[PDB]
Amino acid sequence: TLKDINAIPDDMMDDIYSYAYDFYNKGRIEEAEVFFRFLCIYDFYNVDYIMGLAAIYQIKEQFQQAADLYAVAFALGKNDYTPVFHTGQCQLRLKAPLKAKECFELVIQHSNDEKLKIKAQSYLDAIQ
Amino acid sequence: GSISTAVIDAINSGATLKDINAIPDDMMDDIYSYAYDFYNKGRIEEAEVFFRFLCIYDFYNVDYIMGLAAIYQIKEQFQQAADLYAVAFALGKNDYTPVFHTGQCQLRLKAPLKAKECFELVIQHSNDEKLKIKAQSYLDAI
Ligand SMILES: [Cl-]
Ligand SMILES: [Cl-]
Ligand SMILES: [Mg+2]
Ligand SMILES: [Mg+2]
Repeated sequence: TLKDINAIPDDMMDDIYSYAYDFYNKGRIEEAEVFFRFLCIYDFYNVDYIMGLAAIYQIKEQFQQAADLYAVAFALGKNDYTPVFHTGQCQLRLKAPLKAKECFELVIQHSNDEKLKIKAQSYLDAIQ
Repeated sequence: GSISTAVIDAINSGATLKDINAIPDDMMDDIYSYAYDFYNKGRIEEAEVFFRFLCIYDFYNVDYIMGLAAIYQIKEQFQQAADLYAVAFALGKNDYTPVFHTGQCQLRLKAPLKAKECFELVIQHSNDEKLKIKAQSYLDAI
């Protein structure tokens, strides 16, 4: 891939990732999508690039598409449950509350991120 | 590999073969059977092709991912195996078997603290008592 051969310098890739988030934060979702797709073409194996594109799909209400990428991101990161938390959100929106409950429960049981667990527990408290 | 394909599919966000139900479940079941027929006879390279085929069609399938991850582990492609076992756990959050295998792979990748995390998770959360003994044997070695 382009990343394998260092086709673009590291600092310029950092810049592009930051610009992608600038677009996302100012609600320029179409431009952010182009940029996060560019990043994931450059390095499909970069968990934070994948999370950025998954965030785009989630904000576009493409919830299964986001959940799919969140599964890959979780797998590649191994011990970061943030993608599992966002998967739970996606499953709620897909009307799959038992799958969502499983996700938030997994965050509670495995995550060492205390702030993330507070958010997961709030979701669990509301699930019927 | 199988992960690259999944990510490329997600980027391009077009229609996939599965989107149009190009291969029915019954034929997928058959191809999976043939993959294990190859695997069990030692025809690992042909089994790998068949599991790669199943994972192109239906990547988000725990049984297909686990079959392919086992092949990479036996071939000592431990990073590819670890990544796929991690996908398998994501896809089946109540089976700690792929977490145990991820731990074995991490040990071979010289990542003992990652391995220890995996085996500790098995001990604390799995109800598979024999799997817990296996995980503990690795922890005792670390
Ligand atoms: Cl459900
Ligand atoms: Cl791959
Ligand atoms: Mg799709
Ligand atoms: Mg127990």
